[PDB]
Amino acid sequence: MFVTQVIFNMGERAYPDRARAMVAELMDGVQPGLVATLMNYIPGTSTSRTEFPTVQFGGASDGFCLLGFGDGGGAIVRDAVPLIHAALARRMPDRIIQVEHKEHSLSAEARPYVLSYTVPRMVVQKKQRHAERLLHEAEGKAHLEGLFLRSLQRQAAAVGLPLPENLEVEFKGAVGNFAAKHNPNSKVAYRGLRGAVFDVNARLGGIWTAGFMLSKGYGQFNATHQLSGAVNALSE
Amino acid sequence: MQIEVLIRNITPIFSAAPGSYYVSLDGTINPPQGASRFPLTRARTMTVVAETGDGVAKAVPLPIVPGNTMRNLLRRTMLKDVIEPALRDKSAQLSIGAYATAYAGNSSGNPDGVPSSFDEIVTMRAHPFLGLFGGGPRMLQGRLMVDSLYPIHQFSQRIIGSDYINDSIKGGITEIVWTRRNDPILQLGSPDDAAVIEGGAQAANDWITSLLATTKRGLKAFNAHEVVIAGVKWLWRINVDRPSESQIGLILLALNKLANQRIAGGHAKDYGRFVIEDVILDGESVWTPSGVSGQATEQFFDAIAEALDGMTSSEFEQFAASAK
RNA sequence: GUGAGCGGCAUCCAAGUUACGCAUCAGAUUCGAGACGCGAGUAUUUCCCGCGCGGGG
Repeated sequence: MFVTQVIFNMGERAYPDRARAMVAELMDGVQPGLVATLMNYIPGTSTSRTEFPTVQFGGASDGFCLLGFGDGGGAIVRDAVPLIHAALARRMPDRIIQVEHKEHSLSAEARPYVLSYTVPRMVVQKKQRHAERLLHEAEGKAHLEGLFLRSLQRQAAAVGLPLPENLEVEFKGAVGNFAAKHNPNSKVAYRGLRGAVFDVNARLGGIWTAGFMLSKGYGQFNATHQLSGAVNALSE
Repeated sequence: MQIEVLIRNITPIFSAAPGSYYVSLDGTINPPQGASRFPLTRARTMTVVAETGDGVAKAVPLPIVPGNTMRNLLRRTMLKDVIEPALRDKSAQLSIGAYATAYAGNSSGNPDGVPSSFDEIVTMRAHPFLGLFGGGPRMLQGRLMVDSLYPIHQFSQRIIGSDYINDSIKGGITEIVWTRRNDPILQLGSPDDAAVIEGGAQAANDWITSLLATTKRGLKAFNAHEVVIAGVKWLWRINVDRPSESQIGLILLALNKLANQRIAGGHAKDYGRFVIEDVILDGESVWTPSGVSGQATEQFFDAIAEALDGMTSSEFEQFAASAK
């Protein structure tokens, strides 16, 4: 029902993957339970869970942000943020780290017409053949709409939010593509989409997640702020 | 002897009504639960009966300044601006009990409970100051009646009368003022600013962690308070029970020097500033652009001057003395 | 056929007259509606994971 978003103001835009790597690195050894809980690890092992992650990372314009889902997510972010703040203060002795703590109510109500919803970061590259299928809407709609529907239903079930039984979505398109890597020296990269616009006949309150593999910082979007239509101020 | 003072305030008047009333956004009094809620400080109001061009009498709230506040304002203005310089010229020192009694009507919370000798009663009542207010350990009835600052309004016609109907205001005269409280944490962006702070950025981050961990109070507070809007005209009514010339002159001097004092509340925000527009003495206007002056008022000023240049602290120390 | 049998405590009457809950008290001091929402990325891989299928950069 409640989503907690915490932003650490480091002063520079850090990509979410390196952010998660470094926050893992800072908490090595001290308070192992916090590390296991924050990294989405099975108790007793360091492996991650295939299930939807309750721990969330995102790329803030001024830094990186922690997102908790549900009471468990809220509780973990609440007892976690002082520790990561202390670690960041320890590592960066000559910079002030600022913490912004804001909560979003999560609500999804139906609506007999559609609204323009978009995201900056979709994980859509599965096969190279499907990548060229985006020229025709009909061929590429099936897997994209299926991905959106499954992502929405699984995140709703994870957060326990009621959703209508009659959601239909049609895709519009994206702005461009981008490449992302595990490490700067890694030779493995994936393709995402920026401005992937799709129309849904329902309202989405608060911040929302779509796609899969979200903990590394993909598929987060504030649907509520997008409805304000502040995307007009994009020019040079 | 009735005194009516036409007061126009050039800054909002803020007399806080006791109690934690809560407001939402867009100024809804006592909002339905669930919406955002913030503590609102309501301005002091008195319910009065008035007919709003309907003919039926009904009780409606009216934002006023309580009469006790105006009485204390008159007392303080008189003391600071008239009596205290007179005592300082003669280098006469008031005892601590005398000072407390003159400034709050009593030197302690325990009244004496016994009456006064007649000579002492008349001596204290004939005094230019103590006669007006009275008080003391043994209770004394002052000569001064101070009424509340009633705003001239369609709700005040049944109270003040139709004499000042030309200055009435139809709509409401209260507004909500919103205030914040910002932490220093937001305005730190560089350690160069924090060169004045102990421990530097490390200590600052430690303090912010303490704030997020165990403080909850904290230095962040969004709140609001209701103020009476500026420019509304007020009527102040003062009555005296058979005064001497010196007491009337003292009251007139206090009215002359009253404009230098605020009415109530909002010292930080310059609230309570006013200008005395018209002073009426027994149905006759004695006010002048300079102030309270004229041939009809010369005798009062002469009498109060003759009382001031020859007064001492003996009366005050006798008045404050307790018989227990 | 009980020392039984028979037998109004009843009439009339004022609790009333005078008296002040009143005198004396500052809701005052402090705080910014101004900050925040991915506009910077440059392409093919493995031990194990939920379990043919679903997955970890």
